[PDB]
Amino acid sequence: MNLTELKNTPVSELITLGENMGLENLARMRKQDIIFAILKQHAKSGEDIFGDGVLEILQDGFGFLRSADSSYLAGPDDIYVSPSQIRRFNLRTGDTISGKIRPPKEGERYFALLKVNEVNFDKPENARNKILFENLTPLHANSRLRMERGNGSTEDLTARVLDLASLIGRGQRGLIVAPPKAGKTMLLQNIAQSIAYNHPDCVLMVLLIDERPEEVTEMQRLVKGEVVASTFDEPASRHVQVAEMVIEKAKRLVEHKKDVIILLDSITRLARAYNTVVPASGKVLTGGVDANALHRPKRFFGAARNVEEGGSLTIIATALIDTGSKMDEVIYEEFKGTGNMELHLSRKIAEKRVFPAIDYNRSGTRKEELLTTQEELQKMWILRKIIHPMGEIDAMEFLINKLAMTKTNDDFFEMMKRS
Amino acid sequence: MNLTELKNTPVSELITLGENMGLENLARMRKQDIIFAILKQHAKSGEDIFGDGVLEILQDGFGFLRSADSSYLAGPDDIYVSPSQIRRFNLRTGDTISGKIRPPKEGERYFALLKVNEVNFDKPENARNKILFENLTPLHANSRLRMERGNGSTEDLTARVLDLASLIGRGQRGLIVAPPKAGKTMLLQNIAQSIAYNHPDCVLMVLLIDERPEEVTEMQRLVKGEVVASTFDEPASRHVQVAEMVIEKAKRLVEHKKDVIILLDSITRLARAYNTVVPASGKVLTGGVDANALHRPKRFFGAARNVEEGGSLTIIATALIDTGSKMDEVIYEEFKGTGNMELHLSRKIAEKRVFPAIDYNRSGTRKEELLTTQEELQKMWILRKIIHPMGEIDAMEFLINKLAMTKTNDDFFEMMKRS
Amino acid sequence: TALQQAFDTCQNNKAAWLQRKNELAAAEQEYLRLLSGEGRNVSRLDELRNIIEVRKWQVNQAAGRYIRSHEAVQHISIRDRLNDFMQQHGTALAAALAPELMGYSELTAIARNCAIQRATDALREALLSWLAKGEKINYSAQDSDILTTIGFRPDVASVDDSREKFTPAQNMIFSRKSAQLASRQSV
Ligand SMILES: Nc1ncnc2c1ncn2[C@@H]1O[C@H](COP(=O)(O)OP(=O)(O)OP(O)(O)=S)[C@@H](O)[C@H]1O
Ligand SMILES: Nc1ncnc2c1ncn2[C@@H]1O[C@H](COP(=O)(O)OP(=O)(O)OP(O)(O)=S)[C@@H](O)[C@H]1O
Ligand SMILES: [Mg+2]
Ligand SMILES: [Mg+2]
Repeated sequence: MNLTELKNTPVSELITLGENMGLENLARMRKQDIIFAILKQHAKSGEDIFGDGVLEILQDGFGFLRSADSSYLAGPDDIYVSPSQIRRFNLRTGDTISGKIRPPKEGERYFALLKVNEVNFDKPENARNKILFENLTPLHANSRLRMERGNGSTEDLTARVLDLASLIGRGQRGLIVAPPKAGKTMLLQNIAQSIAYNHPDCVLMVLLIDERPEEVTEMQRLVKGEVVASTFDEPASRHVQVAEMVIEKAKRLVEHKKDVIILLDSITRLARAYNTVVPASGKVLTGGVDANALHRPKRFFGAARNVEEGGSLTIIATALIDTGSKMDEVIYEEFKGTGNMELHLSRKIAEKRVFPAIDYNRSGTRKEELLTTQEELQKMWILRKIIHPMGEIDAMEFLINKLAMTKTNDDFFEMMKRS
Repeated sequence: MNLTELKNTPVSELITLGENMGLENLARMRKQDIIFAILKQHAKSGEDIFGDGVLEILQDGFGFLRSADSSYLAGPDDIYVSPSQIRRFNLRTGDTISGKIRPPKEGERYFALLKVNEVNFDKPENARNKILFENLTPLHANSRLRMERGNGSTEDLTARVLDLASLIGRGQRGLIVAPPKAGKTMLLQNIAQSIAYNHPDCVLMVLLIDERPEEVTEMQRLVKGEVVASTFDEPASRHVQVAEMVIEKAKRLVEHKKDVIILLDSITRLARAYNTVVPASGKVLTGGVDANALHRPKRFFGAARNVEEGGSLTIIATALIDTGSKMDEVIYEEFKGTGNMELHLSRKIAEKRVFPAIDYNRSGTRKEELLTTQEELQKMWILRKIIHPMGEIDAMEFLINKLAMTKTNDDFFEMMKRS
Repeated sequence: TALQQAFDTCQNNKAAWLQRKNELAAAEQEYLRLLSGEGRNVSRLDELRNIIEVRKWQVNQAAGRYIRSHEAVQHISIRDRLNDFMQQHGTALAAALAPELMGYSELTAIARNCAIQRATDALREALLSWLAKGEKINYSAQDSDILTTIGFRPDVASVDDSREKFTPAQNMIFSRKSAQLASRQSV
């Protein structure tokens, strides 16, 4: 069978399956221990079995094949990858490997692979001849990524607001900054649902840094696309390595002319984790952050681009402000002008409880002409001109009042232009 | 087989040539590694190979030779330069060197030089007998550097406004002060187009600091002169390295009575990089900037001068204001009166989407009498007198209307004086 | 041979404009077909909206270029025919308008312009009288066949597609979008 087939199963189905087959004790072990035990037994049974995962190279060329189902935790369930095939088939980090797998040899704690027959959703001989991600020439985003579901849902209005606030482009790089208790998580879920409901073809990835577990469990039961989240219990080293794994996976997927969308929460937390992990370079700036500490998050955030021949990587990240710690302010200042998309949330809008708490006047998208057709550029320009002088709380009140009564964005535009 | 010509060709042709030359893989690594493999294979074939580039001097004569195609990135494609050759032909940083190149022997992995056959686009013997840029007496700018394209296009309108706002000549030291999203990028585009179109003789180079990769690609694929850019992904050390390389190359070129033009975007980002790379001197000013940290950028911006002996060096560096970060206006205060030409842009005009958004009253040049003639000087004087009272938005609307009515600058002046 | 150059350039402009209208109609039809289908290709829908907008702009520009080319070829034909007819009958034409003509022969600039204006409005009422009695007018043989090939006036499909104007900002943004479309078609 496939490893993901029995790894994703609940603990109750796994316990019943382990007891039915007849292994002695199964109660006091983790997912990984039970999976390893049952897989070892099925290996000594003699039947042919398969395996799945994504590849990683250690500092000494040692290959580990993780799986995204288990939130990329490191354990013996990860598949052995000897240097022989990492050199023979020139694999690298972020590659997905599937094919014949091998029981662990006596003295080896890791299941091995006999051979590979499917890599990166393509035949192996074609996957070898590709183009490196950094060898591609970036572009401005031109393919519109509409967020309005059009089903007339209660939460869809929120998404509609974004379609009026800041444009979304395929392969665009963006930031949404918000103070605590402003609705970041709800907006992230709305974005994920819109992606899964309007553009099922594009690959959707959600990443959560050191988030408390209940929202994580909500994400695994709310978003159609796979979500990788590490709780704050795990150390910062795990945070940075899982971020590197996710970005490398996205780069490898984009290498095959496949659209990839990444939702990040939060980039400030990732920067803090990197500052914790990266050794001090002797130049500590204000806020107790190393000069080279923010270099890696800048690379991660700037990996988003749009390619000539096809494929694109869209990254939307959240940055925390007004949290009381001014090192977060320093991080936000360092990330002030990097993103094409700039969206702002404020506490004062959320105090009056109108949702989404979007600051319309100071939020926008640069180079938006290439994204959509002109006539709605003038429509949104008229709307922005008539909403700019008046206050933000009243702006949200007016927008929700005149948007709830309509049906779609074009209906809103026609209703506003007739009046 | 020139190294530069194979660098110009895209990656696909490199991979095709490698496959045709009996080289395996060479598809999942960076451009520099592919070029290194191709050059090694060609050297093993036995034919003579030659190259070119720009010199760099390390702290102990460990000389390197970079290429402007790769934005002066340190990679395997760089060419070794021994101290013996440096002491023999009297080289220094910024020298343009072309000649024979040598495959590496055992123990080293960098190409050497068999012999040099062109230094600074000149015979090596005549290159040694050149006066330093620091020993050349500066003067005020004499030759006017007209920006009017004259082809009767519609974007040239912006360039025409330049000829009405601030005169630019050979050796100007100019600052473009602008808020975010005011038209800096395509104003620089128009300036570069005018330089490459009206003045093909002068050397034009565009330096970009911590700019987004898409803007870098847009810059490279439009301008005629060679362009160098470092994205925000790279650390500030590379920003400093690239700026120093550009200024040294410009000094070496202008030492040969050449006209060099540099466009910098932005001097604020370069100042930030110098501040975060230079060790602290124990005296920090407002905004977290070290006292001597701004000494280095000023030198870069202080090289703009008109050499009496021959040639000139013009620098047009843009500056950011009203960005919400105190460091930016601290740097602007430290750079207020240092430049002899100023071009002020305002977000107020750009809000109404009237372009170019130029604060005409604040923008100007210093002692332009040495640049232009007299009768058109009084034409500009009376134009300024009649455009002084009304506000900047009304002034720009009137200016663009009148300029669209006429065809050329002389036609505009005659239409203004006849009415 | 300048007349032949104007003629075949006008023919090329006609062909290009007809072609552009052809793919504009094809794109509009396919967009409407996707609207008819239930399948939600929303990304393809926005892409098709962009395509139809940029191709409408291209059709407008091609129609305008056709209009200018047609005007240029008609002006060249007028120049040639009027020139040789006037070379034929200039003695009598100047005899009819002796005063102002020989005044322009030697006078001040303002007086010369006044004489030209008097000649022009004299021929004004002459031509108005001729067209008032209203005979039938025909071309000249070679120009007759050329201008029957190109027609008396450009097609109404060429004028109704140029009745709308574009601001220069729209002009170069649409040029960039058309270049991006060409690159996409190359892919
Ligand atoms: N569109 C929305 N509709 C209804 N309730 C919303 C909406 N957006 C936010 N809320 C409410 O706002 C509150 C905060 O939501 P969260 O997204 O969890 O806040 P947050 O931005 O994640 O800040 P943290 O993570 O708690 S520090 C909750 O009570 C939500 O129910
Ligand atoms: N001459 C012009 N003609 C038409 N549109 C213009 C002109 N100048 C500016 N614009 C518009 O104004 C904006 C200028 O964009 P950019 O020049 O990229 O901004 P910027 O000055 O580079 O600041 P950044 O780097 O984006 S924060 C775009 O939306 C352009 O469409
Ligand atoms: Mg949250
Ligand atoms: Mg810019």
